[PDB]
Amino acid sequence: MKRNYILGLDIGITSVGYGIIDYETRDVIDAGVRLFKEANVENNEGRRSKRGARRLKRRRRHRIQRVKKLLFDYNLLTDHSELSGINPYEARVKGLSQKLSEEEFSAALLHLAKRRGVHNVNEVEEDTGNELSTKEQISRNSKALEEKYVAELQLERLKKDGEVRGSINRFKTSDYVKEAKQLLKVQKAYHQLDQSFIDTYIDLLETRRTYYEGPGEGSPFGWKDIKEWYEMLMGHCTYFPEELRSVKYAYNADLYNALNDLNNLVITRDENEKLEYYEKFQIIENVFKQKKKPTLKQIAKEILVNEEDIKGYRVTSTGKPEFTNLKVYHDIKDITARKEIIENAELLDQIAKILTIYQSSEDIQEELTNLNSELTQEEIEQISNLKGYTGTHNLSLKAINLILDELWHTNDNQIAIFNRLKLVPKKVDLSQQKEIPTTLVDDFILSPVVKRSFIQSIKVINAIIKKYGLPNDIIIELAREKNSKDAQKMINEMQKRNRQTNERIEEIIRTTGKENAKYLIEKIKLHDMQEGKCLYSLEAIPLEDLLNNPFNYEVDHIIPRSVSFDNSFNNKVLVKQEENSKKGNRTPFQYLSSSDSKISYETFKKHILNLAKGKGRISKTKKEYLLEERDINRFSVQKDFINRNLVDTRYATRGLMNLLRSYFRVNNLDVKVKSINGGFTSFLRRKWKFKKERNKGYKHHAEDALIIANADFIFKEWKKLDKAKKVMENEIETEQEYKEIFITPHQIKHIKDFKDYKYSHRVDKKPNRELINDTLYSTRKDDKGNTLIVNNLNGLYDKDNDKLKKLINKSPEKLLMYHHDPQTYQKLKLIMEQYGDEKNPLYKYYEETGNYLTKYSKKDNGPVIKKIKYYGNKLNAHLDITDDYPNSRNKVVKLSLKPYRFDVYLDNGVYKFVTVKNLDVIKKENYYEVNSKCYEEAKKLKKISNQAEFIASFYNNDLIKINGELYRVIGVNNDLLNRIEVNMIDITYREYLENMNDKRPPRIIKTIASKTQSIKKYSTDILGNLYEVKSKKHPQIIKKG
Amino acid sequence: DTWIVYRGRTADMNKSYIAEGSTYEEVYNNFVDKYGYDVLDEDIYEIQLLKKNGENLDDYDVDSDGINNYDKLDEFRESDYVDLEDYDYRELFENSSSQVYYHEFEITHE
RNA sequence: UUUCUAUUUACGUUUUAGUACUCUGGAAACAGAAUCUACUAAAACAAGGCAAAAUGCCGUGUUUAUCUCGUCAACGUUGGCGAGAU
Repeated sequence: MKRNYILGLDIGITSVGYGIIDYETRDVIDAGVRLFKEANVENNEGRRSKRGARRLKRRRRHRIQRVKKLLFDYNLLTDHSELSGINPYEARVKGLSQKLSEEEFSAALLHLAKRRGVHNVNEVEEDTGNELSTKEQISRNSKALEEKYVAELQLERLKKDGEVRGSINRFKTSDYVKEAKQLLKVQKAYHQLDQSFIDTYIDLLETRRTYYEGPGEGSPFGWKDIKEWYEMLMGHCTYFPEELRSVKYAYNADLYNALNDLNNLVITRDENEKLEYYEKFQIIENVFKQKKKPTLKQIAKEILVNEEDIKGYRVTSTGKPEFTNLKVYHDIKDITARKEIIENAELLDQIAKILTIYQSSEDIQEELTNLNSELTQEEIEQISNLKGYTGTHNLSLKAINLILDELWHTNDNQIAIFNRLKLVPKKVDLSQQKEIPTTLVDDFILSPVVKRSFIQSIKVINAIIKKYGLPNDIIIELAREKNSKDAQKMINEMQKRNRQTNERIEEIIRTTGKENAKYLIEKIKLHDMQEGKCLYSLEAIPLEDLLNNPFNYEVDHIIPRSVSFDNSFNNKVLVKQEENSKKGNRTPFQYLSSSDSKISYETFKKHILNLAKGKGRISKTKKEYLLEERDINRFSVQKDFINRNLVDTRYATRGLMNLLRSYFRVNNLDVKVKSINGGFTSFLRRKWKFKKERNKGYKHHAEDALIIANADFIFKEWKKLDKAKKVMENEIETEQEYKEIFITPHQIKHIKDFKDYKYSHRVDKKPNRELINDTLYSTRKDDKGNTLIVNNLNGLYDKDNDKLKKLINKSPEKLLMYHHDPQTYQKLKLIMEQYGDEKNPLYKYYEETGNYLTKYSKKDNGPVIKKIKYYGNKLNAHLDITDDYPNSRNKVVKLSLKPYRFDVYLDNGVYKFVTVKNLDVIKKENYYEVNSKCYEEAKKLKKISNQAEFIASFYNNDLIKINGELYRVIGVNNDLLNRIEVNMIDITYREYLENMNDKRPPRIIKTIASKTQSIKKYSTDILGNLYEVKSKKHPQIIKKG
Repeated sequence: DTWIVYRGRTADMNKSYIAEGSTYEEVYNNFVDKYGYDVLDEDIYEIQLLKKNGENLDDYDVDSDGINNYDKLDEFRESDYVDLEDYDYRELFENSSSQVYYHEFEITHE
């Protein structure tokens, strides 16, 4: 119904937790968490790389087919002719002279066509695992091909080295074209050829689709012409719809980023701390046009002030000050320095766009040539070889100019410019839409994990709005981890840091001889960081007195928590009780200025600066907090502290906040949405003592969310921070007041006691997900009549691979060699026995004899042996593709048929199920339909009668209820044995085992074949309500897809 | 301290699977979480455990699907098995060719 | 903040065919046998679905409770629409 409530979100990487809090009574209407499999860039890299292959294979087959059709036209190739025996390499060399028979000629042309070779030498996109780069390989081949054509080099390699294929046969298309025309000029004198045929064949040989032409007609991933190419590569700007987004390395956008940094810088001087228009122009010109990489010292020298007074700039990971440089402008000045080029913003922009979109240098030089500029021909050739310009989607140029104008005139930053101008996304009209539209999340450039999390969170918001009405306030937390590969790296690093601190504590314990260190960890961490020096009075502090008299020292906060909002060790220090009492709720600047301190401010600053550099014991923010000369009473300074410590600033959170604010503003809904920093929720978890454990399952992602919502209620019951809310949703107090405001654990036990934490998982009905694992294992037939898969041993000569050894000693009869070729087994065995001590006897044999294990021969002319094949295991499930490979004496199979869904039937009182495998979902146009014949065959294979009643059909993650215990299906394990796989709904089983320290295997596998009293289907909405689902009486055949 | 990164390419060298962790055991645990449990050959962890304890694989009906006699496997699990030694999770990854045909492990010490 | 696409090369897993290998009959021409180990050509490379001599085109990613009402669309079931319920 209509109930005022605060909504809180915990937007993780693999979950989105939601919580509802009563506006009045701190109550909890409903909590929960939506789940989803972690999005990964890899999968999409999968579909794309494969698509890229299918296309290469299709183009190769089409070129072969077109050449074959062309040669039918001239009667050179006919169906009766046999091309089986002709050798391609020997025919190309002969035909470079003499004459070729009609067959040999056909073989040779078809042969060059199958392999044209690369065209743009650097165009290749591949790793250097082959140990020879593509460009170096072509360079060596060209150095070898001065007087010899391609065929000659390949034939010479086959006769001398014995091989042609491999990584040595990477060539360039020009040599192939030269060979083709050279052979054709000779062979046209004997056969009926015309210049039209010659041109057609050469075209077919060197033809290729440029990166700006795309696929042909009718493709969903294509474009009609090059204007549409710009539109697709750039996209329409969300801020101004009709204008297209510009490139990022372009000069105007470089100026915008650089001006952001310049505006952010704070310089302690008699003038304003923020630089004004004229000196901003002076600094930008001098620094960013005379020096390639700007540094802070250069700025300090040009404004002739102390570098010590400059604060508030981005820093690299290594601590070096970072300033974004006009890379394109300096790159221009490197080659040419004329005035006519460097002071033309439009020319520099167009140059940048061309370099960024046009990968090939030949296209770049042509496009600058078509641009009627002052560039000269000699300069264009040099400029065309510029690199590193690789950013495609960036704020539109028309908006960039508007932001740059405001930046030049005023000292503001981008966020407040956006708020002032009230720039609103216009790609989708927010007025007409009934609910928040998930389309807008596509445009902001966010990693796929964050995109999926945002879409799920928006759907959760839509569901909650539809259920409990309009939310008075929404609080959104995006979690710190970008992706899982970072959650582990961070957890590992934190574990290592925890271990080093534990080691310091243990070393102290032995020397001290007391257990006081057990509760003194916070102070002892501070002591060595301050090197036993009271930062407020410089007096030396012995480490022993800290343990003996812990009350003589206290953990004071550098900045009052009423404004700093920071509770990290960076904002903590060990000080004399008298020092802390005298300091009060103020800043160290005015206190060291005051006579209370027994040291002067300048000496304090000198000690702090030298200490910060030495031993890396003072963090970057710690010295800024210590040396914060600006008065905290100023509204701008309190706002700055709130933003750096309480308001998230990462692009992702901002974009989501801006989208939600725009949606609520357009529809005129009085909904305040606000963000919370990642460390703030950790602190509020610590001070309310809710951190008992992190393995209670997924309910953790819910509980944190609840706390997030509670933050709102503690930002409106107290007027002292109320203004701060107005800052964060768009007096000065001591630390005990801060503790009174936040520590108070009243009505927070509700989070401890709430047990009805609804959970939900994302069903994955998508068809065509994957079909068969790809490794076309061959098979053989053994004596007992079975069929065995023949896995192949590879990399035998490598130092660490000992498989051959283990197999030889344990089971020789498994190597195919044992029976089909015995002598060679004898040679391998004699080698294994003599050098058996080494992990890899073959490597040790190579290290002393320098010969690979050759096949046994009477003349010792045998070939090398690099792959030995062996019988492996028996065959149970297989997609037999033997029909594709013609006349195959032995079967060819693929394994691991990935199941799509399974349907449960109740026949004669017993429950069975038929597995609709993904291979049985054929695709016709838009609809995806279950192959009726294969489905019927599978149904009959399970011994299912025709009157069997239909109960349900389960996809992935649909909730099942077997004998009364709810579970979520992951997929059927083995269909023949009637085994399905379920992981518990609340906590992943792997965790359920650790909270009991059991060692049972990690995947619950349950059996539906018999003794299964009930198999019902339960389903859960995005929020998480559990509603038993009564399904239809015929299994679904057509999914719209 | 050591970081081991598993780069596994599918047979065509086209689709690439990559996981990383502190001890090889961590590599297997991440690869079965991030890229699913059937990317490696079916039932490889069990097959290696049975082989290390010393049981005859044929009795349990080893198949491409792997242990097919679940009843007996459960009995072996009941007996105190001898656990894997974190030097054989490498073997678990290099004896699977169903999808990850080419497996190359890089070990960084720092 | 770094996603989404685009073109291309070499490889690579597999079968068949050929040339080497191994073996037997055997003076062997060769006949075979074995299909093991190397090359070499051609073919297939997620099941398949369109299209129709085209510098041809889709198929492993995003979006997903279920049931329902009606509305509309594809085509009876799916949509999509909306409005509910569970």
